[PDB]
Amino acid sequence: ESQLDLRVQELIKLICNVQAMEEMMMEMKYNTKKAPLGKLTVAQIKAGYQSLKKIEDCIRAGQHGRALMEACNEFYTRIPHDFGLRTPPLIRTQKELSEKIQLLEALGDIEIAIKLVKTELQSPEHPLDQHYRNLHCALRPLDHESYEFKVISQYLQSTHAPTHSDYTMTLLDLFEVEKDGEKEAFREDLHNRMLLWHGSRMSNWVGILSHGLRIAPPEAPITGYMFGKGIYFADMSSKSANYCFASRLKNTGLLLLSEVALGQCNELLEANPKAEGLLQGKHSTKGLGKMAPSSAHFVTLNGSTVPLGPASDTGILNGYTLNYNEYIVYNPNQVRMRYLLKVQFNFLQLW
Ligand SMILES: NC(=O)c1cc(F)cc2c1C(=O)N(C1CCN(C3CCC(F)(F)CC3)CC1)C2
Repeated sequence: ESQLDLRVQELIKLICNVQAMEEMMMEMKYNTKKAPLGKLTVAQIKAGYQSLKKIEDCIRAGQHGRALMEACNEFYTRIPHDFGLRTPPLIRTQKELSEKIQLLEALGDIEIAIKLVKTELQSPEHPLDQHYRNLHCALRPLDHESYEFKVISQYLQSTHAPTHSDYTMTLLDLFEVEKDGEKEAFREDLHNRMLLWHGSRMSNWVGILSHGLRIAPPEAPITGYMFGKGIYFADMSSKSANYCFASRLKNTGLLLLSEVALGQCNELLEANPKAEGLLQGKHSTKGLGKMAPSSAHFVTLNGSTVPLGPASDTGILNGYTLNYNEYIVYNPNQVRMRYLLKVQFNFLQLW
């Protein structure tokens, strides 16, 4: 029997679910059974990015005819997909491109996550405890009546955007996070330390809790990244929550809060995929949203600023304008994961 707190057992059982990783890949037309992750080569994955680059080139230039169809055939050649019967579809928009780009990263990530959940040959220990141990990340459940849970719930509820009205969120449980090595590596020296959201797909959490949040790999096409290749956070809960991709069938998602050492922000009104180059001494990029929590409402939690809402207009306006801030850092050493929220999404049927 498991020696873990019951709340941790449920958390672990949820994120370590292998089926759920298979099903997420299958949704992106990758069959892990027909094509085991273990057989992908480094060079195969590199060739796949190479073809996604040719696809991106076509798309950015509005070329949807023959050059695009060949680039897509070359992509499907290099990366095995499973379409059931149908004609492999053309990769035509930014959303479909970007799904492919994320797919490629998840192939290596899911492969390592599935190795992580392997229990030892001999061991009497409950598998939950082995899974938990293998993450190398302490997850400490907090009581609902505690001050910290109340503050986090306010931050969750107060910063749910008024324009994300398709669901509410309930906080089911809150875990304080202590990832091995992160405290020692953290840029404790940098000013402007903020506690910020990061939402992600259920199958990504094994990789995040065992590796921390990572920048995208060198070979991925840069021009999909609106502010460069770093780690992205929101100060609005529902904006990160949108990246959980919860659904009615699986209405449970996770949100991560991290202390992020922002230092001096390079504040940018408009997207720039070359944003990291623009730093010249600064430490992060802030993409300037129209709406935002105001510093008058801010509290602190362990010396990070917690930007409580509600959001209000910031007088930023433009071309394109960001709805809400987002923050980017370019080294994991500016991040220290701190709370993980287990969240019930309640979807609404509105018209
Ligand atoms: N995950 C978050 O909580 C989050 C919060 C924010 F405020 C903003 C962002 C995220 C988040 O994950 N972001 C990702 C979403 C996906 N993009 C890229 C889109 C282009 C690509 F090529 F496919 C790579 C992925 C990179 C940024 C933005």
